[PDB]
Amino acid sequence: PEIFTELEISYFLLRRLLGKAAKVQKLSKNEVLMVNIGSLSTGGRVSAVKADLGKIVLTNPVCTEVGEKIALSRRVEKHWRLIGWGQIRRGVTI
Amino acid sequence: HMKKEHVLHCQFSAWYPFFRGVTIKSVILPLPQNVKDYLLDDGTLVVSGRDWSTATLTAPEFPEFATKVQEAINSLGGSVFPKLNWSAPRDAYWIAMNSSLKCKTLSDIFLLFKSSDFITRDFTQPFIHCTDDSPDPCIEYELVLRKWCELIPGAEFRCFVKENKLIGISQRDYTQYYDHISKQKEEIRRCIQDFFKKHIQYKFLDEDFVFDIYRDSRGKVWLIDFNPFGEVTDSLLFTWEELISENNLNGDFSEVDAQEQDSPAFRCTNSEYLSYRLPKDFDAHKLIDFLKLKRNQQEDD
Ligand SMILES: Nc1ncnc2c1ncn2[C@@H]1O[C@H](COP(=O)(O)OP(=O)(O)OP(=O)(O)O)[C@@H](O)[C@H]1O
Ligand SMILES: [Mg+2]
Repeated sequence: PEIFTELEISYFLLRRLLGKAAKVQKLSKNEVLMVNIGSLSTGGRVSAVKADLGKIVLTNPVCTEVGEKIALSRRVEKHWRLIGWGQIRRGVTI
Repeated sequence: HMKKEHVLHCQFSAWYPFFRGVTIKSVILPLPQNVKDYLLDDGTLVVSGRDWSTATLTAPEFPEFATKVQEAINSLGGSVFPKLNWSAPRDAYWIAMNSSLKCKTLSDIFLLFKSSDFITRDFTQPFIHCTDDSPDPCIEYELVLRKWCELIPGAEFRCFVKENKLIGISQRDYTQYYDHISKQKEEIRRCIQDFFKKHIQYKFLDEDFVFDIYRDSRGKVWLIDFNPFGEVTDSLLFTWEELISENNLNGDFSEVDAQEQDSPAFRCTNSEYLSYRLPKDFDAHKLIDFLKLKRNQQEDD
């Protein structure tokens, strides 16, 4: 386990939001998502997007490890709403 | 019976001119219309003025307001504690660098404000729990830049006043134990009563109100904020049912432990926040297992 500033993840988005709820938009660069990793949260600025892969630049470095699964939330109408989950593949450590 | 006028009086710009010498040095900046629209955006979060093998989002840029905020930050020492009219982004601590509310640029303030539901409440629900039929007044929103201070943990207390009478004092971080509070219990009680009698009593815009204080390393009491005497304010170790009741809040005690009755009730935590960093939908193992199940069901739907 190390301290990571960037994360390379494989993500899976939901079709629509929870709670006919609105659909979930695709990941866009420079949007900040809420990232729930284990027992702590942090922000993630999207910096690269593929169909199943992505890179997020953390707004606050956390302690985790490769293979740990994460939760993703997006600011929707001034509320943090769950949009999907991910799993850490690679990371930039400091 | 909390009215909308009581909420207006607790705005920072309403009471700061009258209590400037007993609180933290602060700068109040009116919020420009386009900056207010930015903080009210209903889309995903993009921070303004941040400076392999899809869409690239950019936030609006406010050059004239960024330099105006930066000049106020420099006049306060280079580090500030940001608030809006009433609230601080206390629930957005997790997203900021080093989990700190200390801000050095407007970008730090933007990341906190647009990630905070307390800030969203200041915009969207300013007059909640109000009981009067009066129409909602027009709020002129403002950015409050307060000089950053290294506060000592366990030295903040919330004080409740009813008809200009200090009826109770409560430890503010009422979910955390601090040993030095019970050892200094009588000295803290006296310093808050002298502070209220000299600087707070008969000087605020209402009879019933709440005010938070901080006692520094030299014993001096500082004012932090004014809060409404209503359900919008967390009563901490007290309940509002007994605060409105104006009863014997001290409780059942013997003559060997009780002090004078003129003193208010002083409650602190004896020997013995989580939904902030979680989403509105809110063990992460069961959560992601629940996410796999819902994603497969939404594919069918
Ligand atoms: N200038 C400051 N520098 C550093 N920390 C501060 C400063 N002012 C306040 N704090 C800390 O932040 C906390 C919140 O401050 P404040 O009382 O202004 O918040 P608030 O948004 O009005 O909250 P509440 O919902 O309790 O009314 C304080 O209890 C204190 O620990
Ligand atoms: Mg307050």
